[PDB]
Amino acid sequence: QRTPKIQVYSRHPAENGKSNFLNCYVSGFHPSDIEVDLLKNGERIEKVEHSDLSFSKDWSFYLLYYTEFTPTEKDEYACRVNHVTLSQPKIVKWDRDM
Amino acid sequence: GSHSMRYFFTSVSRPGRGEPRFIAVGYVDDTQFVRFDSDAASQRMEPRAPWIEQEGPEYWDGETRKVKAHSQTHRVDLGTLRGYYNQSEAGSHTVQRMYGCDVGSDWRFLRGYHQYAYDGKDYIALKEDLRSWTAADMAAQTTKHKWEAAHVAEQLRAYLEGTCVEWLRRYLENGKETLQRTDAPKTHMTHHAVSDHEATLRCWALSFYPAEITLTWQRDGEDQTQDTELVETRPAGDGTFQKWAAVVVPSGQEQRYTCHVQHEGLPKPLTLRW
Amino acid sequence: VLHDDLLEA
Repeated sequence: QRTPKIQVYSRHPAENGKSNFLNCYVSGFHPSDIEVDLLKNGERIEKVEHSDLSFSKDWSFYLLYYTEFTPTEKDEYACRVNHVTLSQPKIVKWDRDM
Repeated sequence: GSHSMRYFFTSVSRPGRGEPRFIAVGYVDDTQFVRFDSDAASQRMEPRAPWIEQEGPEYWDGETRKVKAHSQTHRVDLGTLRGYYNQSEAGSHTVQRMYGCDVGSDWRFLRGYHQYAYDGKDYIALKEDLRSWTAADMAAQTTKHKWEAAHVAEQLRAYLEGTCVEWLRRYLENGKETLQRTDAPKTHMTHHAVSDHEATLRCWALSFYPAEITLTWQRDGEDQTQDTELVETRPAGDGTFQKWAAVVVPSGQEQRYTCHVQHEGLPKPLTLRW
Repeated sequence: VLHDDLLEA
């Protein structure tokens, strides 16, 4: 079993008050069954889409989850992932410089 | 530059009721352009790029037929391999397939491939010569004997050298607006202080395609890998890609370090300095 | 386009 790597990032350069997209890219995992949520101040964001399942040369899967969002000063955003390899959900906070 | 067409297939067995989950996707280079999902209502092959949509109903009839038949082979295999490996009927298992073709800058056949995997490990693979097989264990060797008796390799070779290359060529022409366009990385550098002694320089490459790209640091004109970090290439979500490379430096010595970007859409590599 | 037929393993 291979546990997922996680990146959480915006599609475009982030500016408080300006429209954007929030990404969570999960990769490197196996088996393919996975549970990914986007969080706004700790609460499930609801209208999230994801890409079609594919895999890399080592057979490990990757997905993109995304929705539109407009960041602000006060709002915090996060990706929450559960997988068979994890005994508890991994939360990764969005850092706008990563 | 070089191009490829590549299909990916995943089947996941569903213990307790019914047929496996089956997802197929197709790429030209780093652009997805087709998709089948067994859970989807349409039960058709569906378009995922605009240039694939000028194919007629006969294309989608044809690809739907084939991809469904693909799906049945995989279902059968999951049963077969479970036997091979003497595993219970109780667990979920996975088969994965990719095959496709590379061409060079002249659009001529360069190589093709057909790889097959069980529960995420090599099972059997067509060798570069397209005439012979790599089998990873004795189960896989039994499949090899089968496929050798049935002349599978010859059938795949014909497809991989012929129809794969032909249709890749068609796709490249039809989608020229985007598939033959290279998007050079938009680059910048950022600065972030950890203490009074130490700072991090981060080199950004944004909005580029294809995905292939090299970021490197130098100190005073010499390659440095120590005290650097390089993130996996990730998708922007609009068809382009992002990456960054960072290095830790003594505060005040920023000017010593340079970031070097290679990509198909820059005629000469770029150099960035804080 | 896809290959036309996959033989079982």
